[PDB]
Amino acid sequence: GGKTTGFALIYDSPEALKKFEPRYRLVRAGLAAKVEKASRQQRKQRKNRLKTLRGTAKVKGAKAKKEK
Amino acid sequence: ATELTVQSERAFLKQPHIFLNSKVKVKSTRPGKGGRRWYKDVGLGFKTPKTAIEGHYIDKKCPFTGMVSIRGRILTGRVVSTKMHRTIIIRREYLHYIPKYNRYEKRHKNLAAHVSPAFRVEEGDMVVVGQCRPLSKTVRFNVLRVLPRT
Amino acid sequence: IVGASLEVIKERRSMRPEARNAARLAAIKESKEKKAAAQAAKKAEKAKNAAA
Amino acid sequence: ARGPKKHQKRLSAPSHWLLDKLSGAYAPRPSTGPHKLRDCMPLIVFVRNRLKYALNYRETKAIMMQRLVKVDGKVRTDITYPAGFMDVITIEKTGENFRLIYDTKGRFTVHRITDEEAKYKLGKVKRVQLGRGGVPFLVTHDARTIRYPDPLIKVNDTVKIDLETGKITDFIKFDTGALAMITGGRNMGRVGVITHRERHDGGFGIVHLKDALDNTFATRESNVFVIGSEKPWISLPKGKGVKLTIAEERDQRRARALAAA
Amino acid sequence: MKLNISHPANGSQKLIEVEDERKLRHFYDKRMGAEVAGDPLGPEWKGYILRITGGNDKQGFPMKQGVIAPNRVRLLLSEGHSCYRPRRDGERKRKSVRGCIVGPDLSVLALSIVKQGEQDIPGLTDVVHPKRLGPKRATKIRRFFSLSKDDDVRKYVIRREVQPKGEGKKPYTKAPRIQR
RNA sequence: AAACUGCGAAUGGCUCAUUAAAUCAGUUAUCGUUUAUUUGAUAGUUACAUGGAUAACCGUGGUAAUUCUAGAGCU
RNA sequence: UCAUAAUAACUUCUCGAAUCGCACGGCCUUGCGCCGGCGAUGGUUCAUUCAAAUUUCUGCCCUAUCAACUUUCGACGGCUGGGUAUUGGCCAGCCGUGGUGACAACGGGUAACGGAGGGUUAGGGCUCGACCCCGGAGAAGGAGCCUGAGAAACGGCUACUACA
Ligand SMILES: [Mg+2]
Ligand SMILES: [Mg+2]
Ligand SMILES: [Mg+2]
Ligand SMILES: [Mg+2]
Ligand SMILES: [Mg+2]
Ligand SMILES: [Mg+2]
Ligand SMILES: [Mg+2]
Ligand SMILES: [Mg+2]
Ligand SMILES: [Mg+2]
Ligand SMILES: [Mg+2]
Ligand SMILES: [Mg+2]
Ligand SMILES: [Mg+2]
Repeated sequence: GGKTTGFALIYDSPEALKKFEPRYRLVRAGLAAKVEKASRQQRKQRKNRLKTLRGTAKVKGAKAKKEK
Repeated sequence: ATELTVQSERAFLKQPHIFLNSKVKVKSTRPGKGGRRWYKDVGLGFKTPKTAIEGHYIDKKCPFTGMVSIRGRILTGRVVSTKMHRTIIIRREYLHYIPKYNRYEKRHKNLAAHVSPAFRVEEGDMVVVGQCRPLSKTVRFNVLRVLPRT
Repeated sequence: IVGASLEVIKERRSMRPEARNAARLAAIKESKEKKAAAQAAKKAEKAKNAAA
Repeated sequence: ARGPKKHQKRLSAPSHWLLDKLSGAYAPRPSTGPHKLRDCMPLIVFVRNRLKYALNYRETKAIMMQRLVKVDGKVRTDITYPAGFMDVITIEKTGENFRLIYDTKGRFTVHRITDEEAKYKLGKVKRVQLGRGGVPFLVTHDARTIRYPDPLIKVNDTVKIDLETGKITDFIKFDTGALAMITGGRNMGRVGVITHRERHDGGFGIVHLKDALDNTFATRESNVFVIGSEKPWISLPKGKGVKLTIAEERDQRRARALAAA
Repeated sequence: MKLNISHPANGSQKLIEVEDERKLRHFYDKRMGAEVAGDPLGPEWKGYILRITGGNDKQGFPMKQGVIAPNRVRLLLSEGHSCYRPRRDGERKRKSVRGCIVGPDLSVLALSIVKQGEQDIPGLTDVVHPKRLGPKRATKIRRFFSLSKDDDVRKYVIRREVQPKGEGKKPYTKAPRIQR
């Protein structure tokens, strides 16, 4: 056929749009940019890998010099 | 029932929280208040037997002059064994329906109940029992009335 | 302690009580005019209330 | 099973929630509260599935975080809050109030109410006795406890609650000739007049009612909710709960259709 | 065989290596928490008395106060014990620890100075390490600087000057959040 | 950031080995008990503020080896 | 013998707030004086909710080449206590000799988790149901336990056997 049906949302203000409207549609429309992240498996690997360090896990190279 | 003596045991039998040795004597109509024998009524149109009010027996499982409340089902039956101490066995008969053959067959079950010294029960009699809290391994009912003999 | 040198800690702890008493009176006084200024500022709001 | 449950499977939810068997595997699982789990009206289902104000779950939970919706004059912020019979839900921004009441088919329906009448409730009393210190009190069906009540008030009656001060303005006795609505059983939505009551010693009595159209029905006392003697205090919904049979239901449906167009 | 010697007064610690056994003979058969004289250890230690604080075996297991044995024994360490940190409430794990009686088998001793001697140590008693921070409660501050009931304790508080990385502006001051 | 403290981790997901009045089903009772949480009521016999520890942290070690740990100095 | 009230006493013995965030206000004896709002987190008892554990009645396949079974060291009932969140032969002492069965007990088989239900049709039936819904049990095989309202838990611990 030649007819098409969809859904529409009309907002009072553009700021009200960004306050309640979901992000992925914003990416669809181009208003907002996409978020860059690593894959789900790599993120999962990192989180459990940091469970083996105790205190200030951000830098852990101080134990590399123990062997001399 | 037939009991020769009331105090024939190692310990002393008495109703709990019934004060019996007061210097001043006061006469009151209330059963338990004045210091004399205490008793209650179960309900459901069941009348307290006359022998209970003036009897001297001590029992903590009788629905009258006892600490047991009656709630649940009420059943009726025929006594088949009453030759042990303060407990009887009744026999109940019913009909089970087999759907395929469109006819019935007889079945039966055995039940254990506690009998108070107020009643006198002999073999082959109708009794009415009521549910109560677990009193033993296999005793959960108490006799309330003995129907007249044919 | 690292923040304060040994000379500082001894002198600070050993400040004379009479000097401390003067210090208290000095400290209280500026707060007292500042509180009076608080009533003067409240008068400033009172003037604003009169104006509108 | 090693503790209490916290998940509820779809296809096991109460029927009167009217949830589709497709589009997901789980259900809202209403949280604990003042109303029974079996017959309650979760706030998320009411806001999203009936009023159609919120499209899905994500903004549905946002709505309560903005504190826009309140029940009984007090704001609630949990999506699975158990609402129930006679409770009043108020949305000020749009400007209307709702009361949850069964329809004649046994499910909750939307019912506009006026603002002046939407500021009080009424509920059946469950137990009355004196508490600690000798102070008498009673508790109704919606977990409302009130101290120092009228001594003549007994159990199974109904009492009118102000909902702002919680004071006992008025009450209705439970006797023959009163107007009642059924709350449990297969007889969902019916309204009738008490004809006579028959009691059975040992529990589980039955009461006989009579409808305005000379219909007859009976129900347990635990399912009767008296709402007036005559001229019921609350405003009944459309149809007044008369339970027309299917023959006239189809006759009226075609009559109304032809009448409109 | 290493030695970890500490000076609590100066907040200074040092590590020494000892390979000659007859100097270490007088430590044998001593118990954890005891007092010993350091005179046989060397001439620079004359007038020193030391407290035995702990040690480690060659295998790496630590010494436990209260267990009398020269070998090592297995124990069911619960919560609150010394050499165990549980990972879950009420959890107990079986570990192996060495007794509190000193012997030739252990690899390193840890001990501290109790009384200062006439002689000085080249790398231990000549330096003092600053405490990182100071008191944080109002009562502690008052007791420390010996103030009275009303003396406006707010002014009297240690201040450490910190500066940003490279903004080029002047540094500012940071404060310890007086409690109570 | 790190760390103490609070809560959850006893829900979910998988399988059908054992089990013949046992499990289970419909129907009752708890006047015979425990109950986090949610909801509603409810408690008139130095004080302008009490006391010691501990984590994070600085710095020094042991074991080929683990989400192993010691003793010393702060809050 | 209920809810609740009163009296004489008792207790290694509880609770009755030394916690946190927003607002900037009002009095006269003008003191760095007094009073005052809304929330968060906690807290004794009652009520409610999600429940949980026990519990009444009736209902399960084939087999007699299974006809008598149960009580050594509880098998049936009575009493005094202990233990448990509570009842109870659940356990400890004393005293009676009971309980089930041809209306099929007891035992042996099951290529047996139970139910809602699937397949096949004149009607009556025969057969299947590990499997998306409800209930029960288990985490290689046995036992024991901490924390916690809730576990005899195994993506919790301890010990033995077999693998590794
Ligand atoms: Mg489960
Ligand atoms: Mg009842
Ligand atoms: Mg199988
Ligand atoms: Mg509360
Ligand atoms: Mg007993
Ligand atoms: Mg016989
Ligand atoms: Mg099997
Ligand atoms: Mg199945
Ligand atoms: Mg299990
Ligand atoms: Mg296990
Ligand atoms: Mg696993
Ligand atoms: Mg699991």
